[PDB]
Amino acid sequence: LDFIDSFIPTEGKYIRVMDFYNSEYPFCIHAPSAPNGDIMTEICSRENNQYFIFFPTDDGRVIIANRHNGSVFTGEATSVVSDIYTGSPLQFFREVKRTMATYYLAIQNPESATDVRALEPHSHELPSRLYYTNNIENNSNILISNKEQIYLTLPSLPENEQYPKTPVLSGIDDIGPNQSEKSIIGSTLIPCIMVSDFISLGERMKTTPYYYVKHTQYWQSMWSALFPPGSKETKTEKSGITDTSQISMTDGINVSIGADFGLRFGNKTFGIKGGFTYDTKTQITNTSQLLIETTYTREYTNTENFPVRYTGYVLASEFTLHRSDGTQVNTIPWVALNDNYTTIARYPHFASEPLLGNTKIITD
Amino acid sequence: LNYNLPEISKKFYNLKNKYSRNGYGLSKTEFPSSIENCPSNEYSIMYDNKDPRFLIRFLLDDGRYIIADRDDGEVFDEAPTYLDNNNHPIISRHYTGEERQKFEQVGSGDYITGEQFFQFYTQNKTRVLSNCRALDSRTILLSTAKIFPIYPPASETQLTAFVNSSFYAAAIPQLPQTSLLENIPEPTSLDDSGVLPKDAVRAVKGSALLPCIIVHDPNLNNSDKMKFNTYYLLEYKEYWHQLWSQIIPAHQTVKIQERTGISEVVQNSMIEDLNMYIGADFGMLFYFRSSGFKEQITRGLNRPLSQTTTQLGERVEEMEYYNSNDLDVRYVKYALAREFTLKRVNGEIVKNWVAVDYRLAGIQSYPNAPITNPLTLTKHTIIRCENSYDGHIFKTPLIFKNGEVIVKTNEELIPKINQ
Ligand code: NA
Repeated sequence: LDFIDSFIPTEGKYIRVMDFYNSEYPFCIHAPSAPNGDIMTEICSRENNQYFIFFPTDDGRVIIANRHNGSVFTGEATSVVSDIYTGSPLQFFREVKRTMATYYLAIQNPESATDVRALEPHSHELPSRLYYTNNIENNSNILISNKEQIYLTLPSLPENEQYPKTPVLSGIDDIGPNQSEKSIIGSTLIPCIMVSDFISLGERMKTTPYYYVKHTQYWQSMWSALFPPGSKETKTEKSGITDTSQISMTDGINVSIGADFGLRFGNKTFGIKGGFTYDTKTQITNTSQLLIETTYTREYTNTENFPVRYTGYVLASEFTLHRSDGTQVNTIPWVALNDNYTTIARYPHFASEPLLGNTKIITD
Repeated sequence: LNYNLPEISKKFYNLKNKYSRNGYGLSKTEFPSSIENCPSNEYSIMYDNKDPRFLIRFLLDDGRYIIADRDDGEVFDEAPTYLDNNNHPIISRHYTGEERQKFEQVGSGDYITGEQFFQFYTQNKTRVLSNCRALDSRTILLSTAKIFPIYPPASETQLTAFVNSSFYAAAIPQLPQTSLLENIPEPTSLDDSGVLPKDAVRAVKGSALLPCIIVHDPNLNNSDKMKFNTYYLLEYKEYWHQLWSQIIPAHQTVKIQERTGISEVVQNSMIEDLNMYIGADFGMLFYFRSSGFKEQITRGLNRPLSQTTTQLGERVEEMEYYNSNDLDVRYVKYALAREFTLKRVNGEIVKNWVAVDYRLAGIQSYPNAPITNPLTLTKHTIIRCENSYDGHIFKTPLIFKNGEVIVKTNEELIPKINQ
């Protein structure tokens, strides 16, 4: 076969078992079975408590979740504990490679980006908590090695398509399709700990540690009519996103849509907003105002001297949340209509574009 | 492909005041300020209804913007000096990447009726950019800590409201199509030395758009650079870089030196031109000038941020190989080369930087398989290397099957790893 893949294993996503390099006895880093508790070094036991997945974020830092219950590394006063992910600054760690095989885990004070400490045990012969230390240079007691490395099988992501094409009418009586053909703009991977689902966190970690969000666009029909020559007709058009839809997406993937059609990221997903927007070809909002649903009335005039069939389309963006098996999670549509991008399908095709009149907002 | 730049990062917009009745906005006028306690000079950002500025907003990783001018290539800067009522003047200045040159854009207003505007904030929204005193008079732009809530509406807020007007397009190069890496080139005879790096088939794996303010291109003035090369193209490519090519006699063991990595000279060159360089893990490292864009750049390049502070250097290793065949065999070894090319909008190549990745390598031969038996690595010694990020050698003997890519981290090493 004629192509060579240059992807190197360690630069991907995988499950790992961790132990300290200087440790002679077979101790492994061990997460508590309970959702909350102290991170400890225990005898290596091949249990899910000792299998961890590092979720990479925008700035290189990682979120360290265990394979048992999905709780993550949480930095406290003097030691590291296991707890539920909330997007707290104390749950972001940096993997610093001193050598090709050894590394240490660093956490920086949210109060000062200068105060950075590394994780270190107080014993190699006994079970120990993971304490902080400021002595980093030439200190090998903080060095961690990977006992095991199990590579994940990510779900197949769809190929990106170009922007959706405006529907073409077949005749005068053809109102056209209610929707055009859906085009996939992009898709992005999201850690299971940042989404809502009926599957437990522990089970997600084992079977679908990564979900993915799909971004598709298409033209949505608003109205269609046969315009008499010289006729002026008033049409109702909608734009934005419904309250139900906003709430569903916000609870679903911890993302909302701003009034500038940019994405608002909550505490959970704020750390991956750069990768999220890049993969989905979207933008981060610059306003604090949320997108809402608006109903317009626009006047359209057929300037032609013959009957012309017109159908108004508005550009729609839909987001869907999927599991690793491709199943869609959300049962409520996450759709936003943008009236800045509208197109008027017409028959006959050579007919001119309708003359836009006055626009009024419906206050129901 | 798509680098996913915002619309305002692709245009030099004329910034008008929202509430001005006489078409006042940000200007490059040479006339001084007409307001009493609003002194101007040569560095001042002016406000006038004539000689408009056309400004682009380069997007930083954290969402804030660099505001650069199309004509002189300088950027907006918040001066530390104090004016009346303890306000900072906004001045024109060469790009440095300091915090004083970063601005946060905040949109507000009636988005539904298209009556929205935007402001510029600094220092975690503790200061807002504002006209000095006037709405419809020639004055200066400044930073003030006097921020009013939008409700109830304050008149002073109108001095801060901006909208987008006319624009020029920023010069943006097209992104190349990605391609697949070929198989390791086979020799066709005993006299075939194989494929040299200058003739090797490149595969495009990534590309990034670099703002011209972080690129050092001494062949152009800052005006031409900003206007004709607003974004430079940095493409990432891969090819098979030959390490050596030699005929190995039957049943003989030969010493062969393998030189990989990257020289300090090349590292310094990339640092000087782009404030970027290669880490020992072959990930990207950045210095102050371009550090603000490192996340966007790496996502485009499809090369990761480095997780080490150790700089990649030259790697000289001595290997001993044994030919287990009853005949002389032409052997040639290639390693994975990671190539970065800086191009202008027109396509002209500015400079090339190559790192040779010893971790991915393979060997081909003539006569090929199944006529001949695979070459065997019997001894491995690191001769010269200025860092100990990777002081590991292969556990010998190791067989290099023709065409097979040996991944160093997937083999047994000395000292032992992953165990
Ligand atoms: Na006076």
